[PDB]
Formats: sequence, structure tokens, C-alpha cells
Amino acid sequence: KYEDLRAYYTKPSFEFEKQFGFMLKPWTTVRFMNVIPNRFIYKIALVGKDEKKYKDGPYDNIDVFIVLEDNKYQLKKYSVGGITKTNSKKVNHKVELSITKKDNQGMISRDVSEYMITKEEISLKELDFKLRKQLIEKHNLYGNMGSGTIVIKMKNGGKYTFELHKKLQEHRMADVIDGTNIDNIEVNIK
Ligand SMILES: [Cl-]
Ligand SMILES: [Cl-]
Ligand SMILES: [Cl-]
Repeated sequence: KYEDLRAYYTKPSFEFEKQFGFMLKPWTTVRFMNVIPNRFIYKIALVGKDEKKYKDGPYDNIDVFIVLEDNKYQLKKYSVGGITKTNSKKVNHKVELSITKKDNQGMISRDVSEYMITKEEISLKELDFKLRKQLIEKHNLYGNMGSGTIVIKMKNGGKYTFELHKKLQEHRMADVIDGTNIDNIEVNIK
């Protein structure tokens, strides 16, 4: 049942900082930012709030969190969202990650760890992806259980919720938040 999710959220990810973003002739109706950290051009789709945010550029000093999408019908490999402004100063903002899990036998277990935030501005894409990957690896998410929530709890009381039974909505992969205003992170698997 959860094979597609497990496959997607165990893909490798790539992260680069202080990149030079540029725009080319568009090759679809969605616009893209391009970065070349090494010799491979990463193409990043501009969705959600990013469509308004970036016009022709170029855009220096951006960080990117990249996951290459499966699209059988596009030869170009691309990622979606995950663009942020690079740090102005170094950040080490340690937050509590609590994990409550009710397994297929209804047994409730509770665990805790700490999650190091290193970015002033961080995409929901990166938090969603890295957290689900950690959950798959350490708590067998998408093994027997594949529903519930990840909740990023902010210092003003606000919440960003990722529902585990489906992929993060595409537009939300462009949403960015203040990494240092993250109060804690709560996972509830069922
Ligand atoms: Cl975890
Ligand atoms: Cl806040
Ligand atoms: Cl937002």
C-alpha cells in the first residue's frame, strides 16, 4: 500500500549552499531555476510562492535542497521547490523531535531525539523529506503503518502539518519558514 511513498522518501537528496541561480529559455509551462554546483545542471521548478518570488534573475546566494523527481515522460531530471536564501550567520538551533507511534497492534510507543536546524530560512520540502526518511529508517514508516502527521510547531503557536498518507503537496515544497522560530517537532504515526 505504501510502496510509492517509501520509494520516494528514501530517494537520495542533494543540498548545496551559496549557489548562483539562473533562468534559461523555458522548456515547459512551469519555470525553472538552474544551479551548477559542480558540472551537472540542476533544474528546480518554481511552484507555489516561488512563481511570484523569482523572475528573470540571476539570483546569487541561494541554498537548494534537491530531490530528483520520477517522470517517465520527461528526459530532463528536475527537482521541485526547496529554494531558500543562504545563511547570513551560522545557525545551530537544536529542537526536540518527539515520535509517538501506534502500531498495527494498537500498541502506543513514544520516543525522542534532537534535530539540528542549521538554516535561518528552511523549506518545508527539506523538513518533510528528511523527517520522513528518518522515520522510514528508524521507525519503519511505510512498513506497516503509513498515516498520521509530522507537525512543525512554531514559537508563535503556529503549526505546519505534513500528512503522512500522501506526498507533500507540490506547492508547499516552495514554502519557506524561519528555522530559528521552530519550537519543536512532533510526529504521530498511526
Ligand atoms: Cl526519527
Ligand atoms: Cl514564529
Ligand atoms: Cl509560508
